[PDB]
Parts: sequence; structure tokens; C-alpha cells
Amino acid sequence: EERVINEEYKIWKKNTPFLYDLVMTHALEWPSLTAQWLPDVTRPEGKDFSIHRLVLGTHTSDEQNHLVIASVQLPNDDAQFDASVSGKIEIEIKINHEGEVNRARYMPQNPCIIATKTPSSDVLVFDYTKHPSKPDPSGECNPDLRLRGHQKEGYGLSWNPNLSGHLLSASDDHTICLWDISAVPKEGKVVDAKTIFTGHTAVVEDVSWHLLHESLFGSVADDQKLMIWDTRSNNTSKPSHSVDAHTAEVNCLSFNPYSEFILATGSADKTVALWDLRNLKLKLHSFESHKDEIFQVQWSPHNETILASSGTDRRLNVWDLSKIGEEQSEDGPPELLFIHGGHTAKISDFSWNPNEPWVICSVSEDNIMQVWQMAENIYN
Amino acid sequence: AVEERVINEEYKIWKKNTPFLYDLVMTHALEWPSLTAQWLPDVTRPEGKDFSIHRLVLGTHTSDEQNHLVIASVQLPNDDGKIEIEIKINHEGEVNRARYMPQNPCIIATKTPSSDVLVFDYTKHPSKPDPSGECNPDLRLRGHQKEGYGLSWNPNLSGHLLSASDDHTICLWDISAVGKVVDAKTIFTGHTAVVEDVSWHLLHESLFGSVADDQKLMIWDTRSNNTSKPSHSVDAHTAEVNCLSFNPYSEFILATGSADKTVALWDLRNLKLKLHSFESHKDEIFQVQWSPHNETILASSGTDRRLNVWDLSKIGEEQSEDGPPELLFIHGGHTAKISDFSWNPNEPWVICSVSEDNIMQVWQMAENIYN
Amino acid sequence: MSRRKQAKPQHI
Amino acid sequence: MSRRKQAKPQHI
Repeated sequence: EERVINEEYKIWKKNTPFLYDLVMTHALEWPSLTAQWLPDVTRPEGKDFSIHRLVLGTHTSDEQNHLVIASVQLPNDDAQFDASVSGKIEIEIKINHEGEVNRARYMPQNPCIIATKTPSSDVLVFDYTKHPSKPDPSGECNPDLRLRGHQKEGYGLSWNPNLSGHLLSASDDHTICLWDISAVPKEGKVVDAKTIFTGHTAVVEDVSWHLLHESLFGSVADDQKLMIWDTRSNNTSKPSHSVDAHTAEVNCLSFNPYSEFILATGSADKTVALWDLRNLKLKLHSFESHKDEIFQVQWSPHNETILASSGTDRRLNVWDLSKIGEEQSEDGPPELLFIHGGHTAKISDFSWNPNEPWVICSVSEDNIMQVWQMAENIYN
Repeated sequence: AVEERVINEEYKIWKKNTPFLYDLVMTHALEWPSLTAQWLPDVTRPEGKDFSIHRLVLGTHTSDEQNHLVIASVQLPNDDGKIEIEIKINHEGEVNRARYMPQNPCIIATKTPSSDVLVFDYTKHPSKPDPSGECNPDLRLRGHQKEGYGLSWNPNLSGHLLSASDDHTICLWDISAVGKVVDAKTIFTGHTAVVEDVSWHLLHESLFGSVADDQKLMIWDTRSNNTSKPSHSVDAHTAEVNCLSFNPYSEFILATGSADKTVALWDLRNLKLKLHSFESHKDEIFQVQWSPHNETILASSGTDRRLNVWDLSKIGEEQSEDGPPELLFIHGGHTAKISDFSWNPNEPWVICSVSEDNIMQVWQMAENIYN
Repeated sequence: MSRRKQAKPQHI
Repeated sequence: MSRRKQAKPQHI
């Protein structure tokens, strides 16, 4: 209850100046379920800040829902007082959306193309450069593509970084869907799944492509299993490997962007399991610190041994896996590098800034979005 | 004179004639009769199989008790199947009508017999309903004193809902407000008898039209400061007017359906003169829908257990007869009064229709008929 | 005025 | 319905 949780926020807040190099907060008109930075930074020559953009969404009680792009002023190399002349966050564009945005993810090869998960099971594809910044007041949603294959809403979504146009989606209907929208002109058309992998027997929580092997991807589901899939394989009902990853629901995974054999998964058993693709009968490690469910996990895009996780315990943990086995005086395992206690509600999503190391955006259920960055002496 | 089930004779004859009347007749017996029928916008065609997936929003109509809002999925054969239920949602009484919101098809608004207008989001309820029978709607819309049928979402203003009613009133909601109770933004008191149907105009956010047992067509504008008097007034029929439907392509053309068995064509630009009267039904008419594919195609249904399909371009053509020239097809598949029907938005000429004897038919007339 | 919907609908 | 998505979000 917000009783003790508030005591800790009062304490957290008073402590931020030398726990962080930057805390920015912004309250959204509606809560976002999804958060991902766009790769492209803009930096005017005159000013001493640079402009990044996020892909956010809405989750309303009713009303109208929108796909959102937001701009963030991030310092370059001044000094000032950082997060407290205070750098601004604005909405750059809303696009009418059929129901809440379960997730929004841009395409690595063309960052204008954005895919969203709707609750009507539909996956939609937008080019936001083809919609006005001010949404049509009719409230009607006009996607450039409509991807069909699912029966139920979902969350998991993943573009293939080495195969342009190939999109995978995960769902409550127990299925994974592949679309190849490559030869597909993006002007409204309906496209049906190329392939549907039926391995799992419960709700599929997430799926992600391997980052260097085009054929490989992995999904996780509420059936407590991590499955590694191959598209070469003609069998879509049984994946190449299968693991019992956790003792409760498996809600996310994220392949290591520097190390081709390493992935991690996040669950409802309050843990993050480190995995080695070369041998799945052995969990490498179990990061234990969260006190409630885990719903998101991301590798740092800068440093190969940094990992983050977030979920219901209203906290975002940042892990360093090289400090496995190190001795202590403890207040948690040595691999636990930082506890971000900035949110006073369950966190829905976070995403590392791809251009600004250690800068993280994170959003929670009480419409609070935080752009923040831990102080440098913590990782030096 | 009772015992007259002459109905059965003609169903026997009809069935024997389908091979040369339809490209597709599907029949299904519903667990209770459905009062309502509407296709959902979404078509799925799985990359392997020889059928496509469509879905309906149906309701139940029980006899004490337990009703459900129903989502059924329908498998339709391709150029080169069977119908099942996707999810039941507990409902306070019969579903007089179910209508999804265009801006969010997850959203469905229903009319109950209990005064209330309810708003559901079916993605927020179990596929397996709570056996308690309890109804927990996401919104409770208040304004009416009596049940109604007419219902219509605004295609050009997200979230705005119109309802028609027996209390003689029409109510407006924009649900973008605050247990889960929202009050009418506006109440249009124009009609003097039961209001039978209400529908938004398809391009103009401001205009809508209603029909009532006082035999009247009234056209409303929402900017108007007077909620006691509409922009126009027509004596539409020589009896009750039960439904209306604006032409999805011609902004001045609408149609009305009446207890007088006629379908009245109207021109908004001059309502003093009736454009046409489609005469062929042998009893009351309760539903009328424009085909969403062809600008000159219209369908109607009712008590005479039939569904007439009209093409209004063959109005005036010479013939030797057994009915008007504009009469394109008579669907005689039901052995009871038809409650509602719905054009398939993706498969041209395919129509769903539901009757008082729990029969749901997904069907399509033969192609040589409309060429 | 409920002569639009029957009394006593039947179950299958 | 998931245990990831709230039942009733609030407007600010």
C-alpha cells in the first residue's frame, strides 16, 4: 500500500542528487504501457542540449487512444544542475489508435515505420511521417498496414534487424506470428501471417529475434518455458530447443547485443535467469533482488555486461554480471549495481537511450514517465 | 384460422431450390434466439487453409433467464465451414441490440430491456463467464425510462453514442467522462410516441435521423439549441416507422422501414416529397441496411419471415408481374420473423440474418442474379 | 408496445 | 485480460 511506498519515495527523492547525473519527470495525460527511444538524435549547433525522441502510447479508461512520439531535451556536455535551463519534454505527434497500445516498436532498418499491438488482436503498422502531428478529431484509426494472424491481444513484438520487413508477434492465443511486409506497399493493405509457431500451450509473453543470426528467434510463455526457434525448420509446432526457465510465468527476454550466446529471461518468480544458448540444461545464474513480478528486461546497448530489469515491485534494477562472485562487507547481491526507486507505481516499460550511455526512460501505471541516469562513480 | 404452419411447406420448397439460388447458404441453431447481428470489421485469411475467418456480435434472448453478449467467429469457404462461439459475457436481460464502436471495435454498446444503456469492452471479460450470472458493465449510460432498440455510434466523433427509446426520447452520450455512471449530454424530446431507431449521418458529425411510432422522420442537428424541435419533420409512413439507414455513398439519400410494409426512400434536400416506396413485403419491416459495396443495393427484413434485396437502379424498368422491377431477390430461408441482419463488410453480397426461432444464417445469393 | 420482440423465446 | 495491464487507468 502507498503507505510505506511513500515513505521510501520521500527518502529516494532527497537522495537523488548524487545517485543520479539526471532525473527528469513528466506526467502523461494517460499512462503509457510501452516505451522505446528512436535511434536518431538531433543536435542544433547553437544550444547546449540535443533532441531525442521516444515512442510512447496511451492506455485510457475509455476515450480515444493514440500512438505517441515525444521529444526530450538531453544535455550534451555542460554542467548546470541537470535534472531538477531544466530541459523539456513534449508531445511531437499523436496518431489515432484502435484501443490501448499494448506495445510500440520501430523498425531498425527504417525508424519511421512503427508497429503497435492492439487489444483487438490486430497488429498495426504506421509511418508517422504520413500522419498529421495533430490526430484526426473523428478519432478513426488509419494504419498503413493491418497484420492478421492472431485471435487474442498480445504484447511481444520484434522486428528482424537483419531481415528487413520481417516482424514477429506474441499473443494470449498461444501463438507466434511472422509477417514479411517487404514486398508490401504500405498504403492501408491487410496482410496475413506468413507463419504461425504453435509451440507454447499458454499465453506467449514475449518474442525476440536473435541480433546476429537471422534465422533464430526465441519466445517465452506463461507455460514457464523458453523456446529457441529456427525459421529454416519446416516444423512450427516444436522449436529447436526448449527449457523450463522459471517456476512461474516467463514474461520477457532480451538477447545480448554484444555476446551471441547470451540471453536473459524475466518472470513472475521475481527473478532474471541468465542463459547460454550453447547449453540450455544449465541456468548460468539467477539474478535475485526483485520483490514482485518482472515484466521487462533489457541489455545495455553500450556495455556487454550490463543488464536491467523492471516489473511490479515499482523498481528498476540494473545488473552488472562481471561482479558475480565478488566479496562484500550485503544490501543485495554484488551483481546488483543500482536500484532505481523513482517510480511509485508498477513500471510498464523502459528503454536505454541508444546514444546517451546510462540514460534510461522508464514509465509506470500512474502516467509518470522518467528520463534518468545514475551518477558516473557508480559505474567507475 | 390456426394450425396454419403453411410456413413449413415453403421452407421445404426453398431448401430444395438453394443449389440454383445461392453461392452460399449456411445454417446454425443458436442456443437462444439472437435479437441482434453485426459483423466485426476484421477479416482473417490464414496462409494455408481454404477458408477465411469472420466474426459476429450477437446477443441472446432468453425465457428466464441468463443472457449473454456473444462474439462468434465464422469460417467462410474460399474460392477454391462451421460457426462457433468465441466468448460469452453476462448481460442484464436480453440484448435488444449490440453495436461496436468504429474507433474502437473492442468497444460494444448494448441496449437492455431495463432502461440502462451499457458499454462493454469484451477484451476485459473472461471467455468463460462467471456462473453467478452477474453483469459488470464498463459504463452505465443514463437518460431513458424505458427500453429501446435504436442505437448508433458516431463515426466522425469518437465516443459519442445515440440511443432511441420507448420513453419517446433520444439520448446523446459522449462517454469521455467519469459507480461507472455517465449521464446524457443531451436528450432530444422531438418525438411524441416511441422512438424506434436512431442513426448518425455518415459524413456529418452534426446530423442524425430518428424514427418513431408517430409515423415520423425527423432530422436532427446537434448544434441546435432546441432539443424539443428537429431541423426537419416528415410524415414518413402510414403506420409505425421502425428503422432507418443513410446511404453510405450518397450524402442526401436515406431509407426508412415501416409497419406499413413499405420501404421509403428519402432525399434530405427535400423531405416533402417521397422519392420511392419499395412494395413487396407482406408484413411489418423492422430492419433496413444499405449494401456497403454497391451504391444502389438495399436490403430489408421483418415479420413476413423474409429478407428482400432491392437494386434501386431498376426502378421503372418495363416488364411483361410477380413483383416490382427493382426487386432483385427474396431470401425465404427463415421460418420465423427476422430480428436483425448484417452485410458482410469484406465478402460482397454475403449477409448474416437472425430470426426468432434461433436460426442464424450466413448466406449469399447466386452471382447470375446480380449480372 | 413490445410487439417487436416475442414473449417466451425458446431454447435449442 | 492480463496481470500486466491494469483494469482502470486514471486521467491526469
